[PDB]
Amino acid sequence: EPSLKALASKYNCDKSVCRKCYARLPPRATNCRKRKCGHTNQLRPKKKL
Amino acid sequence: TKFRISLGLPVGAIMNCADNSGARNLYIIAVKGSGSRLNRLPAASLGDMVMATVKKGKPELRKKVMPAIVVRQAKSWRRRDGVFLYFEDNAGVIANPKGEMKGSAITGPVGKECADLWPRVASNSGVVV
Amino acid sequence: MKYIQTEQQIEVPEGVTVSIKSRIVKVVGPRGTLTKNLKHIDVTFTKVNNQLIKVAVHNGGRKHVAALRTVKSLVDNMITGVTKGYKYKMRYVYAHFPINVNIVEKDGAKFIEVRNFLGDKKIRNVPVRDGVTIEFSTNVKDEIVLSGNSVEDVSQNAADLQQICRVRNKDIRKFLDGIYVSHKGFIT
RNA sequence: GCAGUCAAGCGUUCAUAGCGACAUUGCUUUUUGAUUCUUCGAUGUCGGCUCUUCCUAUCAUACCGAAGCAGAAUUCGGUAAGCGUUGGAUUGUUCACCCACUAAUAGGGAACGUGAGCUGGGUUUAGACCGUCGUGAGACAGGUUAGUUUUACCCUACUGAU
RNA sequence: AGAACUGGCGAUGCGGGAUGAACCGAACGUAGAGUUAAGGUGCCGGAAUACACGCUCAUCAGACACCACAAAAGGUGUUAG
Ligand SMILES: [Cl-]
Ligand SMILES: [Mg+2]
Ligand SMILES: [Mg+2]
Ligand SMILES: [Mg+2]
Ligand SMILES: [Mg+2]
Ligand SMILES: [Mg+2]
Ligand SMILES: [Mg+2]
Ligand SMILES: [Mg+2]
Ligand SMILES: [Mg+2]
Ligand SMILES: [Mg+2]
Ligand SMILES: [Mg+2]
Ligand SMILES: [Mg+2]
Ligand SMILES: [Mg+2]
Ligand SMILES: [Zn+2]
Repeated sequence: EPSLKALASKYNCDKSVCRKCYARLPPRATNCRKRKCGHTNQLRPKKKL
Repeated sequence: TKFRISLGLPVGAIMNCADNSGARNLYIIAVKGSGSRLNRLPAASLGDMVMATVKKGKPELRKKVMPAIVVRQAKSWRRRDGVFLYFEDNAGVIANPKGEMKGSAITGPVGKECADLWPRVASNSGVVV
Repeated sequence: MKYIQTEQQIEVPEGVTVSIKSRIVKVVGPRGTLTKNLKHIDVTFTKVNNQLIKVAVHNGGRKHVAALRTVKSLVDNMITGVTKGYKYKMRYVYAHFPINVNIVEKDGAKFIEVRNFLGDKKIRNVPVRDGVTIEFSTNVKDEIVLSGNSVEDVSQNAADLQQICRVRNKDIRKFLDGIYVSHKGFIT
């Protein structure tokens, strides 16, 4: 199901990961929303399967 | 599962060997599925799998650790039908960790609780209580 | 930097009536009525005519001014809710176990039930909030449609249905099973 | 002893899933030193046994994030000390090392908790033996064996009772 | 741990630093009145919940020398440049 698989992908796969606290973030974010890491700008994309 | 049976065989107890594997007695060193408490000795009852070493028997059976299953208990215990019963002595058989007997015959009666838990013990037993 | 004055404009269509007093906002439209309490922003509402309403902040900082635009958005959503409505569409996604979704009535509470999610024996029940109507669209396979006048009520109710179908103790990249929102729009 | 920053590299490709050189900033007082302030008209000294409470730098259990997470297993990280963290062989041992069970057998403090609570195996009086050293009396943080553990009725604390 | 110059404690109370041999102010017969020092004026507590321009919101804010601690490295938090 190419159409439905893409729909589920944007919620489970198309994400960004904070380098310091592993938080799940929107794909286009520039800073983490967590206070534990002090809103750091060190972010990476979530690894693909 | 097994309903609770009064424990009568703490670690260090020596019980007779009831099967024909060649061993004459079993020296209990541990009990499977036992809890933890300071200074409390692990103890076994009818139907429990234990770890034992053969003290008297064939030389190839001695000086190593093997699982065993208790089939008779000299300590009185109460069944849910209300009767208190006990056997003349303590006895066990050598088995693998999966529960299959090393020997192929059992001498003497076997408790009903042990027979239900272990199908292999039931097949090799003659009289159940 | 304590800006002297900032303003935003709210457009009122022909068929909508808005009554605001003491930061209590009520809108009346063809589809129904909505209300909202806004006694936490400290703004000023003024009426220009029957078709335009202005909301202002006097001597406000960066943080206070940012909330002025939020108030405009909330009132605008109320207005378009009672004249056009909101419609959220969700799709069932599964690999092996079909997902069975039905509407049940437990002691007059109007729940929605989810069955056979990843082969689970557990029964998942989600309450349906007041003002939200649920219908299973035809000629589309595995789709559920939520409609209402309040965008927050519809969006939160759909969010509860999505969160209740989260996979645990599995790689969620591989196990893409759940119910996800697929379209956000208007009833009309 | 524990935790950061930088990122040359490792990771088939790819600095930062997980690691990480050359450097550099800290924290801790459960290591050992440095010092000699308090006590020589004396604060009973190693370990174990017993018992309570506290700390979190979390071994297990609850809920989660991340992966070079298909599943199973495992690894890294977050909130968390609520609740548990054992039975034995050798050794006086703390330590250490094995056997076994277990969801797990995590690390520490409390005058290196706790001797008018015990015990006295060790160390550390007087007896005695050996080895090396010394002409000798004798010495040895070298080995060995035998060696008295006192008092609460007072105040407070605590447990119960008028 | 050991030297140099000066001022101190020891030999010294009094006001202040909550508390302290050494810091700050000031050194002392017995009393009255007035004015001050250092330090303070929401309440404990004698004395403006005084005036003026800004800054800061911390799910471990901050709060006054000696003094009873915090760093490198970071933040599209907010402010000015
Ligand atoms: Cl000599
Ligand atoms: Mg000195
Ligand atoms: Mg004395
Ligand atoms: Mg004494
Ligand atoms: Mg004493
Ligand atoms: Mg001690
Ligand atoms: Mg004593
Ligand atoms: Mg004592
Ligand atoms: Mg002795
Ligand atoms: Mg002697
Ligand atoms: Mg003198
Ligand atoms: Mg002070
Ligand atoms: Mg006053
Ligand atoms: Zn972060």
